[PDB]
Amino acid sequence: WQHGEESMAKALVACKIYRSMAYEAKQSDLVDDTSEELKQYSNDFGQLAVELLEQSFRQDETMAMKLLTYELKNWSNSTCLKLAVSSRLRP
Amino acid sequence: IENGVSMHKFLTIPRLEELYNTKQGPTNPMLFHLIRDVKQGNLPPGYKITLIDIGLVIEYLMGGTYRCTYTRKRFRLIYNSL
Amino acid sequence: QKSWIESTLTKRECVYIIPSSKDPHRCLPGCQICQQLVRCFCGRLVKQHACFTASLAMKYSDVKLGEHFNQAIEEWSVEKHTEQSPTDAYGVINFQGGSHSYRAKYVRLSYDTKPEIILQLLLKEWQMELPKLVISVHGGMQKFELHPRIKQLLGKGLIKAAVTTGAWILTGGVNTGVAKHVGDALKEHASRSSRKICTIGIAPWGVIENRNDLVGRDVVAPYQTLLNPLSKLNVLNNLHSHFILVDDGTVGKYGAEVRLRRELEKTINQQRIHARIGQGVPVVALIFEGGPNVILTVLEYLQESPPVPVVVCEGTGRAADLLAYIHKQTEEGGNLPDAAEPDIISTIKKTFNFGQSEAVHLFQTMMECMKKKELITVFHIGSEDHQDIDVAILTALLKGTNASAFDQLILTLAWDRVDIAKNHVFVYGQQWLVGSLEQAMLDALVMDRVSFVKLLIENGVSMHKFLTIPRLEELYNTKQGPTNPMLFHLIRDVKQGNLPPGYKITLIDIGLVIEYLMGGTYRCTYTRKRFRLIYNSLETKRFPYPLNELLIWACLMKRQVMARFLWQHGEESMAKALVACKIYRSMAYEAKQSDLVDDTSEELKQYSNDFGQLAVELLEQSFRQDETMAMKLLTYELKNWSNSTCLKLAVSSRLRPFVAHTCTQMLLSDMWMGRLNMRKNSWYKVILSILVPPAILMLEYKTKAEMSHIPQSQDAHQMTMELPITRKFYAFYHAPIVKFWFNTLAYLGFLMLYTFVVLVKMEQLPSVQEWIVIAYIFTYAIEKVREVFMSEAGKISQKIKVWFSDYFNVSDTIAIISFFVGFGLRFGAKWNYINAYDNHVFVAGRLIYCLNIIFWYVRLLDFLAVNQQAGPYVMMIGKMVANMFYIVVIMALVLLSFGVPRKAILYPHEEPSWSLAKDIVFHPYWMIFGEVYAYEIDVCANDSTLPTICGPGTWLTPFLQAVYLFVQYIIMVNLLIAFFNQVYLQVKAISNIVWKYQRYHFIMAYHEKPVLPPPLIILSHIVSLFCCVCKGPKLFLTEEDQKKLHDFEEQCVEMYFDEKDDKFNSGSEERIRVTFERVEQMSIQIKEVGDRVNYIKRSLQSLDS
Amino acid sequence: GDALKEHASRSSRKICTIGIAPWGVIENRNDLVGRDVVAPYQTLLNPLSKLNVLNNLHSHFILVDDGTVGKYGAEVRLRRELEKTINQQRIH
Ligand SMILES: CCCCCCCC/C=C/CCCCCCCC(=O)O[C@@H](COC(=O)CCCCCCCCCCCCCCC)COP(=O)([O-])OCC[N+](C)(C)C
Ligand SMILES: CCCCCCCC/C=C/CCCCCCCC(=O)O[C@@H](COC(=O)CCCCCCCCCCCCCCC)COP(=O)([O-])OCC[N+](C)(C)C
Ligand SMILES: CCCCCCCC/C=C/CCCCCCCC(=O)O[C@@H](COC(=O)CCCCCCCCCCCCCCC)COP(=O)([O-])OCC[N+](C)(C)C
Ligand SMILES: CCCCCCCC/C=C\CCCCCCCC(=O)O[C@@H](COC(=O)CCCCCCCCCCCCCCC)COP(=O)([O-])OCC[N+](C)(C)C
Ligand SMILES: CCCCCCCC/C=C\CCCCCCCC(=O)O[C@@H](COC(=O)CCCCCCCCCCCCCCC)COP(=O)([O-])OCC[N+](C)(C)C
Ligand SMILES: CCCCCCCC/C=C\CCCCCCCC(=O)O[C@@H](COC(=O)CCCCCCCCCCCCCCC)COP(=O)([O-])OCC[N+](C)(C)C
Ligand SMILES: CCCCCCCC/C=C\CCCCCCCC(=O)O[C@@H](COC(=O)CCCCCCCCCCCCCCC)COP(=O)([O-])OCC[N+](C)(C)C
Ligand SMILES: CCCCCCCC/C=C\CCCCCCCC(=O)O[C@@H](COC(=O)CCCCCCCCCCCCCCC)COP(=O)([O-])OCC[N+](C)(C)C
Ligand SMILES: CCCCCCCC/C=C\CCCCCCCC(=O)O[C@@H](COC(=O)CCCCCCCCCCCCCCC)COP(=O)([O-])OCC[N+](C)(C)C
Ligand SMILES: C[C@@H]1CC[C@@]2(OC1)O[C@H]1C[C@H]3[C@@H]4CC=C5C[C@@H](OCCC(CO)CO)CC[C@]5(C)[C@H]4CC[C@]3(C)[C@H]1[C@@H]2C
Ligand SMILES: C[C@@H]1CC[C@@]2(OC1)O[C@H]1C[C@H]3[C@@H]4CC=C5C[C@@H](OCCC(CO)CO)CC[C@]5(C)[C@H]4CC[C@]3(C)[C@H]1[C@@H]2C
Ligand SMILES: CC(C)CCC[C@@H](C)[C@H]1CC[C@H]2[C@@H]3CC=C4C[C@@H](O)CC[C@]4(C)[C@H]3CC[C@]12C
Repeated sequence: WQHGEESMAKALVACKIYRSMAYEAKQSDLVDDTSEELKQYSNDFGQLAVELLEQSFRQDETMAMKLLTYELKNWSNSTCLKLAVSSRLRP
Repeated sequence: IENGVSMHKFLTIPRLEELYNTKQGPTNPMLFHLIRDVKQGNLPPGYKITLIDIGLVIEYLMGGTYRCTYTRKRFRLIYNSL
Repeated sequence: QKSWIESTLTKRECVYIIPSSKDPHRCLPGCQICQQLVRCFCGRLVKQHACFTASLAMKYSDVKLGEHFNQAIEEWSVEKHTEQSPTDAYGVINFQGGSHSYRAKYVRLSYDTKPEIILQLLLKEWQMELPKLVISVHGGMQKFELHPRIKQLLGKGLIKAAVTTGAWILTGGVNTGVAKHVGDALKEHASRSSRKICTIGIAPWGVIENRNDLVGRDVVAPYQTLLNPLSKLNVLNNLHSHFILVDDGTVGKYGAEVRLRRELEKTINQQRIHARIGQGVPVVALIFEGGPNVILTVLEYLQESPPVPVVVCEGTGRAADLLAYIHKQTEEGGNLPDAAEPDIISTIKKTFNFGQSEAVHLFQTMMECMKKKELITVFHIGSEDHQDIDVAILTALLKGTNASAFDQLILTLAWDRVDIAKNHVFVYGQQWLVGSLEQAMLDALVMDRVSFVKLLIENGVSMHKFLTIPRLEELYNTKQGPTNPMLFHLIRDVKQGNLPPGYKITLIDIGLVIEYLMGGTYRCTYTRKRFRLIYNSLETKRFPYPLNELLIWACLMKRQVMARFLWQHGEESMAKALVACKIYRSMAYEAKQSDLVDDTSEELKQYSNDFGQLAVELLEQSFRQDETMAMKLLTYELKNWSNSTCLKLAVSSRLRPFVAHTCTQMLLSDMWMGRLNMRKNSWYKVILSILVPPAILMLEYKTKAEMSHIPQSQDAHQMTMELPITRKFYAFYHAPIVKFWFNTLAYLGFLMLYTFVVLVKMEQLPSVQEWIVIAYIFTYAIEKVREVFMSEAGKISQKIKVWFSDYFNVSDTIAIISFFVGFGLRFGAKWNYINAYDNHVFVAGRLIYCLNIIFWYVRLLDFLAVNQQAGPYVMMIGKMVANMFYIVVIMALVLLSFGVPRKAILYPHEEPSWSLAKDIVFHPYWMIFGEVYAYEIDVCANDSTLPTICGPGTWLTPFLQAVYLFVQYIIMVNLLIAFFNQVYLQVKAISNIVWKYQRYHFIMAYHEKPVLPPPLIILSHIVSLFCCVCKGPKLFLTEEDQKKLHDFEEQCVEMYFDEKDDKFNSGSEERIRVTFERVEQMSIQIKEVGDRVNYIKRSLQSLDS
Repeated sequence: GDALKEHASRSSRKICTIGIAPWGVIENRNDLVGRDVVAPYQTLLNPLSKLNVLNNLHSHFILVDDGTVGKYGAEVRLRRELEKTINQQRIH
């Protein structure tokens, strides 16, 4: 994650990928297990996206708002905000 | 990555497709269940994993109306071609 | 094309073919090997050029005839055959590596690119802000290597020196040489960490391997970072942020930058270094391992346009270290030991194979270098001289340019290096002509560098002779340095919101800003009559107390670190801190009010509370020494601060920890009593003495000595000067405690009568009781008019908005207005004589009184709020009622959710009627209070009280009401109670501070009221009117006492400052991280000694070898 | 005087410190002239003034106006006599 670009987006996708697998474990309820491990992995990346927002907002408030709303185009033409609402990532 | 490697010229389709479908090393029992559902809950007993069937996993995990770049028209063709 | 690089700047193309090293060899037929390797004196192949005009030789033969006389072959020159044809390499590199990207920029250009456009590329195009230092690095051009100690120490110093001065390092940009080792040092030291050491490499284009990659328009240049040693040409060092690359028009050739690199430096040391400062940007030059040309260019600095110093370090390699040798053994005039050239020329032949006669020339030129050693600097890294290359670098630019000590400070001031200034510029035995110090201080203050101001104040400067009217007026009106966007808005409003587009700022217009910020009726010393004249007119312009006027400046311009510093200096410390709290607090409001482009209010809010606590902590200190003197400090006129008072100032800022401090409280208690000694008397003896005046002469009064700390009136002062009987009554009826319990008893007797009037019938004319009521209310009103007009503010529209900003003054206005509507109807009615309550004008009058009286019972909560125990409960009730709005809206919704279906089910034949509005609220509201209307719920039951509204659907109403009460009586009432329970706990946590703060306005009110209460008060108004028509508290201190107070100030002003440092030194975890700081010098030096102990023991056996 | 400065002897404390000098020498003596005043001793370290800069840490300055200026040794006895009538009173 540290490497490349689109850091804030990659962190809010990851939070969504882990959070859904953390649900399908508790849903599928088969031989599989290890969901609260996934729950933690989502909240790990989730805080990373929040701490990048903080940083980016303390520099220029106006540009940070634009970061929450530009189309991504590597991520199904979605938005970092829209992704964070999917994960119910409240902070 | 510090000593001359670049991920740009090193991520080819057979390679990263390999890197998905290896039980060598820390392995997930969940992904093989995820590929089950999206593949109609029907596995060939061997069943090499493509990049394609993964794209349908993400579209199920990301939810809503997400469209992975692994299920697109261009990619789906050049994959078969290559 | 919007690509100024592409437009104005240009590249170079070999547009002609001159076979170089054309030696026909293998593969018998000529053309094949005459087409295999035929380089040019440009450096490329004819087949590698092709260049749209060089392709015309690939097909035929080299762009020339055949043999083509060798008298003419040699004649290349980039002047002759090279066409410019814009650049194609203005991208941005993405050097891949560690857990980051080391992004950098570049450009191609020619060796004769103008020195001004290269600047217009660095600053204008690349946004790079002009430096205050340049480090021209000229060392080894091959892969030289060093050892660990020098690897770290030299690294830090070179880095740190660039950190402080925001410098621009200059290298070749190639990781075979200095650039590798320059760049490395940045890597480990974390110079990037919320920071940038701007770093640039002037290289040539043709060499840098994968140059063809970087080709192309603006792109994320995928420079591949391959360390493949096959590519000797070079790997661009991936730490340098910028790469100017001299596309001279050659490839494989070297030395395209040697002049340009210098010329750029020449036109870097030719611009100003922050306009307040007038100097050229100084330029050092350093030397690492280095070759014979690296020593050669030292002779190109020492004897060059404005002399450029040299910082050859010790211990690096062949060049940098050898120049220390010739430095060391040779005198200040370069006087060699005569056997030097007879044994150094071995060193040259030892280090280099440069030769012997060659080597003789080297040392000879190397002394031609060393003819002036006042200007070079051997950083003796061994023996730790300057202890980082930095201190030698910066010092090197302050010695050897025949510069003056003012010209030496002024540079240190520009750099943020006091340590350089105090240790070198402020050296024993220095000149400092007349106003050099003074000119530096006008520079240090406007630039907001306290640490130089602090130093200068210690090193001969005095603010007393340095604050002149043009000067401090200058110091206001400078956008150089940290600038306030708020003050220019403040000057707008006070200047009618009209700006001349230029509009130089005066001292005068500022005075109107302070009078707007301090508020009320403050009068700055800049708007006075004398000052306003001498200003226009203009020796005497030296400001009797300058440190007062600069503290205003630093605060009006949000220069806290300057404000907080200047506050320490001078006198009137406690006052200056309570003004500052007021200035910032008002700007912190006008930001949130003006709400324009401006911002940064919570920063001001914090600045106010910073100074506020300072005034509180001085009060503490001053009170723990002598309680009585501290009280006098809260009440002496200031006379530099609009004849105000430190207490009065702190009330303006609503600075509660100061007013709720036990010093003020003990003083507020002493003003409450007056000349009554209530520690001996009691409040029941005061009440008795009001109702029985002769007991007044039985009470224990006070002298002048135990009343000297108390601010008194002119009279209360004077009546004590000249204890007889008439003076014993004057002491009693003029105390605030008496005026309270004398208005309180009249107010209680007012309500007893006014209660009697509403409960007893009214005949046509008022009774004696009702007249006494009307008299109270009438005069009570006049009393309220006066305390508006005789308020503290000056603008009537602000005397008004403050008074109506209290709950009980709004209620009294309604209670007074509503009473005389009632009196006018009660009295102006035509009596009926058959029955009083048939005339509806008389009834409306009586019914207004009976509701009017509720205002007057509730005004008693204001009397009770005076008590320390009751007042917190009056605060609660208001906060409960004010903030329960939204729970009660839900409750009213739940109510109609039930009341409307019930009325609709039970009463289905209803025409529209006003009763429908009553019957949907009435019974559902009384349910809230536990009335379930038990015999009305089921209306078809035998025990029903409503057997007639039985009908279809009525069986639904029990189910409805069961749900309603569960929701209403249990959920919603206890949700409201839960809210109220938290209000309770919140108020009790703050109740005592707020009570203590409100004693001030309370006690000062009853210091200004008349001595007669509202029925009899009219005589006090009359006498206090015809006095003025015909014709407040001050601490009167004699000069003998007024003097000692100032002595008590300074002593306690002093003892405070000393204390804070002393406790702060000790600390708790500070001490633990002061230990950890000490854990290094031990570990270093336990490695110092521990390095030698192995050097010791090897000796001992070698001495016995 | 220096040693008092760094050591923070002032810190909630006073080391009482006195300098018996002569009046005539101390440069800017003419400044200190005048009745009870905040003597604006300017602290100029200008080395032109050899005569002396009063060290700014000593709290008290008895200055022997013997009736000379540029002369030296006005205190040599007085300084001692003060000490003689300091070692002549009781010690609590
Ligand atoms: C910043 C300040 C802060 C402090 C606040 C202070 C401000 C307080 C402000 C107070 C304002 C009070 C306004 C009163 C208006 C009365 C209206 C009314 O109903 O009139 C009635 C009588 O009108 C008359 O003129 C006859 C009654 C005699 C005059 C008594 C009212 C004036 C007293 C004023 C004393 C002012 C007190 C203040 C003194 C300083 C009209 O009705 P009617 O004629 O009865 O009807 C006739 C019908 N019929 C013929 C069928 C019978
Ligand atoms: C700030 C706090 C709350 C918000 C403020 C706003 C509150 C909203 C206020 C709403 C008021 C209701 C409308 C009143 C108008 C209708 C009355 C009328 O004209 O007729 C009735 C008389 O009425 C009376 O005699 C007075 C009855 C008033 C009851 C108010 C108290 C109940 C609680 C209310 C508090 C709930 C608060 C909810 C909080 C949980 C009778 O009908 P009629 O046609 O006259 O019949 C004549 C024949 N007869 C003589 C046989 C009868
Ligand atoms: C716990 C204790 C209760 C026992 C439990 C078992 C339920 C027992 C219930 C059984 C339902 C059968 C009883 C009604 C039959 C008609 C009788 C009658 O006179 O009705 C009267 C009203 O009432 C009605 O007309 C209907 C009342 C239905 C209320 C039951 C709701 C479900 C209760 C919970 C379900 C339980 C399980 C779920 C619990 C989680 C008719 O009218 P009136 O009011 O006389 O007056 C109107 C005018 N008149 C006089 C002209 C007519
Ligand atoms: C403004 C409030 C302040 C506090 C209270 C102040 C007043 C407290 C003092 C007393 C309260 C009671 C007042 C007297 C009532 C007399 C009753 C009457 O009508 O006639 C009577 C006598 O009446 C007289 O003798 C006339 C008195 C002249 C006015 C006196 C004003 C003094 C107070 C000026 C203000 C300054 C003093 C205070 C300064 C702090 C005969 O009685 P009755 O009629 O058989 O009985 C009444 C019953 N009834 C209504 C059923 C008929
Ligand atoms: C004869 C009998 C017949 C006549 C009967 C008349 C009926 C009686 C009528 C009214 C009650 C009498 C007193 C007036 C109310 C208090 C005003 C107030 O809150 O002032 C305060 C604020 O002021 C404001 O905030 C200004 C705007 C008002 C706020 C909304 C509530 C009041 C509006 C009306 C709503 C009810 C409708 C009533 C109006 C028609 C100033 O006080 P403070 O100490 O600064 O505290 C404020 C702190 N705070 C700002 C942070 C909160
Ligand atoms: C800010 C100032 C506001 C108010 C200013 C002043 C307003 C002036 C107001 C009134 C003056 C009008 C005088 C009378 C007019 C003609 C009618 C008449 O004479 O008789 C009629 C009176 O009818 C009524 O309704 C009388 C009551 C009206 C006042 C209501 C309260 C207003 C104040 C609210 C409080 C405000 C508090 C605000 C505090 C901030 C009927 O009576 P009758 O003749 O006996 O009946 C004949 C019929 N019969 C044969 C069937 C019996
Ligand atoms: C005719 C009946 C009237 C009497 C009512 C009897 C009932 C009980 C009544 C009241 C108890 C309170 C009285 C004694 C308080 C003394 C001490 C005190 O609190 O001091 C305070 C002042 O004093 C006040 O603030 C008291 C307020 C007096 C007005 C009372 C109106 C409400 C009661 C009316 C009735 C409504 C309820 C219905 C009942 C009819 C604080 O001020 P201070 O300057 O700090 O004080 C001295 C200095 N020291 C304290 C720091 C040392
Ligand atoms: C005849 C009938 C019986 C009479 C009843 C007895 C008389 C009534 C009793 C108590 C009256 C209130 C006491 C005030 C105490 C002082 C408060 C104060 O200074 O400021 C407060 C505001 O103040 C308000 O909000 C005032 C309250 C609004 C009007 C009261 C209506 C009462 C009924 C409504 C209920 C009925 C609803 C439902 C009905 C259906 C402060 O509030 P804050 O902003 O959070 O704090 C800021 C602090 N500050 C003070 C420094 C600014
Ligand atoms: C039978 C019980 C079934 C089992 C019970 C359980 C099933 C519950 C369902 C229903 C309960 C039974 C209703 C029958 C009423 C019989 C009485 C009757 O006819 O009354 C009247 C008509 O009454 C109606 O027409 C009622 C119509 C239904 C209203 C909608 C209910 C929705 C409940 C929402 C559900 C949410 C539940 C809570 C959610 C958590 C007429 O007869 P009367 O009263 O004599 O009036 C006088 C007649 N006269 C004009 C001739 C003079
Ligand atoms: C708030 C203020 C407190 C003080 C005060 O004002 C209000 O309170 C008032 C109440 C008045 C009394 C009420 C009623 C009567 C009864 C009547 O006689 C009845 C018949 C008899 C036959 O045998 C049996 O009782 C005589 C007069 C008297 C006593 C009043 C006197 C004045 C008084 C004390 C007033 C006093 C000035
Ligand atoms: C969001 C909230 C939803 C509920 C609610 O608030 C808002 O919606 C309001 C609408 C109101 C009604 C409007 C019109 C009339 C007509 C009038 O008829 C004349 C009388 C006649 C005498 O005979 C003339 O001669 C009688 C009153 C009535 C029915 C109102 C009652 C209260 C109601 C229901 C209010 C209720 C509290
Ligand atoms: C709507 C009209 C016609 C009917 C009567 C309205 C009622 C609600 C009015 C009449 C008298 C009013 C009271 C008059 C006096 C005060 C004192 C004040 O400090 C708070 C409000 C309070 C307590 C009022 C509350 C509302 C009140 C009780």
